[PDB]
Amino acid sequence: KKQRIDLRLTDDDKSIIEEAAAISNQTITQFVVASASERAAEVIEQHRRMVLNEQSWSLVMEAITQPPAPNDRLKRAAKRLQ
Amino acid sequence: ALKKQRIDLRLTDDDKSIIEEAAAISNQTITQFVVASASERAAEVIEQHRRMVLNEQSWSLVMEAITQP
Amino acid sequence: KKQRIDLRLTDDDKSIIEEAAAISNQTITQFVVASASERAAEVIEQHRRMVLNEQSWSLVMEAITQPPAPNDRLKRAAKRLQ
Amino acid sequence: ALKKQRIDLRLTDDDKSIIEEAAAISNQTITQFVVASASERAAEVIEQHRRMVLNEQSWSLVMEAITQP
Amino acid sequence: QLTIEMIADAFSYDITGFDCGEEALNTFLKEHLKRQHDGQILRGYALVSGDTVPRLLGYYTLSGSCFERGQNAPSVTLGRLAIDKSVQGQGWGEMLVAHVMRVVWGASKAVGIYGLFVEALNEKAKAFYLRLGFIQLVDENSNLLFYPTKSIEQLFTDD
Amino acid sequence: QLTIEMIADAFSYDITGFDCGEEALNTFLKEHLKRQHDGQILRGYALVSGDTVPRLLGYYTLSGSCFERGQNAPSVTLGRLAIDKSVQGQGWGEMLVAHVMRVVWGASKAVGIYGLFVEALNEKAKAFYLRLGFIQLVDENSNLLFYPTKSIEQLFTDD
DNA sequence: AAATGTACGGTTATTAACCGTACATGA
DNA sequence: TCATGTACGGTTAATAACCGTACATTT
Repeated sequence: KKQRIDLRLTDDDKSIIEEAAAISNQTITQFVVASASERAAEVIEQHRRMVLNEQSWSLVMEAITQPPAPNDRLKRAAKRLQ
Repeated sequence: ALKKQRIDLRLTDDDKSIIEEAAAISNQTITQFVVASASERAAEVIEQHRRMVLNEQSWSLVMEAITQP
Repeated sequence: KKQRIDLRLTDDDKSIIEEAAAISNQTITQFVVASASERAAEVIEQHRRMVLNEQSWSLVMEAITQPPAPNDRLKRAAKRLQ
Repeated sequence: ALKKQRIDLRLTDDDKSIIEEAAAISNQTITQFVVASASERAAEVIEQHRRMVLNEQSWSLVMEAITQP
Repeated sequence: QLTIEMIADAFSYDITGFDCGEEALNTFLKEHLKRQHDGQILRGYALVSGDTVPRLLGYYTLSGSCFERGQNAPSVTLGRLAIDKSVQGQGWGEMLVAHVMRVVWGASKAVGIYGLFVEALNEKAKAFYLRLGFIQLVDENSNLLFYPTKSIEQLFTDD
Repeated sequence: QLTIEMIADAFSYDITGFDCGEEALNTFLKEHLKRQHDGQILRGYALVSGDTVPRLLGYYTLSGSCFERGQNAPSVTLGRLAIDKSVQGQGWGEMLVAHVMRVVWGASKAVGIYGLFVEALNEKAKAFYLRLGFIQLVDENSNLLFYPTKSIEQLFTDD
């Protein structure tokens, strides 16, 4: 526990956080860290998980099993890289 | 409507790293991401607590009604 | 916060509670009180709420709209009460 | 296995009353109701954390794979 | 000289040697009612003797309840009911049930209450309440019995 | 003398006056990449100059991902990608995409990776990736484009 | 004798919530 | 100028976890 987060907030946000933490039988820091980190995991999981419908899934499977050859513009970009 | 109040959290390296990068993914400062996550969780807890309090008081009416010496 | 609860428990139960509280970023007392009171509210609401199916609901409605007259034995029980 | 360890909780009158009366409804002593509720909630948190840790480590291999100076 | 009274704050009753035949209702007396594990959800009434320290020979617990269609309507539920062996087979069990209906009757005059529910663990309990006029419910609610308030109204006005 | 390197621990780059045309990608640079808000989920690479203090004129972020049918298969997703206005219209945007696939190709040699996903916010970005050979998906996934690893294999093998 | 459920109070090491402080940016 | 996001460290009042203690059953 060697890190830290400093915040400025309105009286309204501070007040409702203080009272929801008291209702939850939690310190302010526990309530805020739990709210932010649980919400972080939601953002992160939406960022890595590509839920594909069956048509999009089929297009990916077609690209995997029958891969196209790179076009002229794309090969030209890789030569400047090299 | 100034941000005249303050809060500092001391946390682990993993807690801050997942919060930092989730704010980066959301393209929000650490302040927005954390304070918005907490307030909207706070409003949910208070609204639920407000319903439960009035529900429990409603149950206490029946309790007093069947309370006869 | 003037009340208290004292517990005896095995090393196994105590250890897994200590480690689940640490994972949850919670004290032992917060984790235990929250676990017990949340399960209490579940027990209490299941105890007072009678979810009736459509046949049972109709039997209750029939008893309410067309109330039976108390039988002789029930009438006899209220006599000794008075 | 003996019950050789202890725990004491300081709590509100409302938390203690709802715990006492729910234990009364369940016809369990306060010790059974409290320790059983906490210990199976603890096992759920331990199980979920173990899956989350192994999932996160799985994601870290892909992270290290795309980490190239 | 037995009397029916409410289990108040003190609980200063002689419950030594109490036994009702079912240890579950016995342990509930020694480990819950005597600790005042009631007042917010459970309300207990007691069949007590006239001794210098009143002895407890019976009790029941009441709780506010509601029944739903799955609308919502409030009711009262009789939880546990125990009669000590010393005074069994003399009608005190049904007199307690009649006393249960009386407080339900009194409660219905101040708040809306449509009837009295009871859960019959086994079928002997079902036969006990069916005999007093309770209506048994079906399927998922097959261990629930119901008696409407209007029938209770009849019982006490008539007598 | 521009070079592509990975944004390491330090981030000791001159980003003063950086402007890609879209402020969202500018603020993401000053408020996330510059604070090392990366390393665990987001991995950043940088197009840097050869000055005595290296200037940053472009960047992209990569993240491990997976695509599912709703089976589960792993992939890599290109998040943000920005090119400073000073060096726009010179092909550096496509060279960064070529460097992305190179890292995907390098990553695919050590772990299973089936391709590269990208989310096209607007329709210009969609045209940009469609032009490079990306395959656009449909309906709910209509703002995602995909390029398989085997096509990336052909591109650097042949070159 | 030993285990156990319930019950009360003192001790101590930990820390949450403030507060001062600092700097750089944008209104 | 002022509001703001990010950042570091000290002070103090509050208390979580513990331990001893007690008593009445139950084995």
